[PDB]
Amino acid sequence: APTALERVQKEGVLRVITRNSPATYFQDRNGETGFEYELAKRFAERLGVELKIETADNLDDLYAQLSREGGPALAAAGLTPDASVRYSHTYLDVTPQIIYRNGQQRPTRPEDLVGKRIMVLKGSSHAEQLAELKKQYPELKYEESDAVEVVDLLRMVDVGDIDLTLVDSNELAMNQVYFPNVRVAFDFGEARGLAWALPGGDDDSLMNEVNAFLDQAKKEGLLQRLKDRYYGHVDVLGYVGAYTFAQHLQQRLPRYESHFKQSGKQLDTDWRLLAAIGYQESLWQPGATSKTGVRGLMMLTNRTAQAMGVSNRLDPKQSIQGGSKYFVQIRSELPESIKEPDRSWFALAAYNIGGAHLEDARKMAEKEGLNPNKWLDVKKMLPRLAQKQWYAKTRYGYARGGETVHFVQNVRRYYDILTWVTQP
Ligand SMILES: CC(C)[C@H](N)C(=O)O
Repeated sequence: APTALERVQKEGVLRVITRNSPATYFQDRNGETGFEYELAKRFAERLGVELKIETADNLDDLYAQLSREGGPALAAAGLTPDASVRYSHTYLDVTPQIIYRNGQQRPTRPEDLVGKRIMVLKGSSHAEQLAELKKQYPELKYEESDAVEVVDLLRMVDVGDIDLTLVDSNELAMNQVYFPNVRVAFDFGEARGLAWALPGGDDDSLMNEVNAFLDQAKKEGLLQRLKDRYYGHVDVLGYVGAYTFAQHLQQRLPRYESHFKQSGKQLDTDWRLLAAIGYQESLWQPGATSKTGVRGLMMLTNRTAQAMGVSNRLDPKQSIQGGSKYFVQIRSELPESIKEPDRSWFALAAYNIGGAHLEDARKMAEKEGLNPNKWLDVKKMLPRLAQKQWYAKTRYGYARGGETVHFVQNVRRYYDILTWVTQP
């Protein structure tokens, strides 16, 4: 008579069903990832079992697998919370948002959905929301598809195939950086928690382990660290900066993508990181120049150019080649036991602020009894290079070490964003 929990533990596998969606589960360079994947993999680790993911064709399929004997133990799928289905405690507050196309008539309230072409996923809480609206306004028309994901409905608004969709704010935020013409019209409802779904029944053995995991996850910052990483683009970049990234990805990157990729091949370095640097430096503009005679797409000094054999810094190919050689060389000089990924984040700090001021920040880390080989500690020190109190105590004095923390954070975020929609 094994409980749900004992079943898992005896099989030594946790089978989780999810959506095929950026917001939940997909693959990158290093394998499986995504918010729900990472969250569910820490749950399987907690239980001491192997995670096995299944994906459903659509939401009705996903809820049908859960009600099957022998099916998945739980669904982790950005689900908005029937004896056939039980929900965990909620783990993230998301708001349903009506999405429209920039430059078209912004709907401001529910009645404005009438006369608009509107599609949502079949079997979704979105479709239920609309079903309730239609009882009030019979003239409301909307279509449901079970052949599409949410990212695909956002693309339909983006390219103009539909006027409107309804989507959770965390999904909007994640994908706002890819669709330059989608905008939030308004919030169709207030924030509400997402929850994992479990098979119905009277056995609360796994449900209680799920809820203790989510409790822990909130306690330690795990949910918020995952949310900032995948869903945090608008909070960190601003709304305008996130959609502007979409513009520049669609209209600028294609002119340089192959340059970036050749460099990556040449230097055995992920090309999306190199493109991320270019984005943070110039917004992928070959002509950009600064005050201090640093220029071109990657922002190279004349020395760097000379050292790197770059004739013309206004040539993008050239600037990318030398910028990317220079990043990789900086990264190579760092002390050998500093490992990836920190190795790369230190290299990004150095690219921006230069080896000297970095060294001072690492020394300051050590004098504070923090670790100078630990990125997070050195990060804590860098902003101090701009505070008088602390740059007084440094060999090379004042530097814009707050800008440097922003540069590393953004490059990391841009790199993520490019990774999730491009090939290695
Ligand atoms: C899955 C998504 C579309 C939404 N949260 C829902 O539960 O239907």
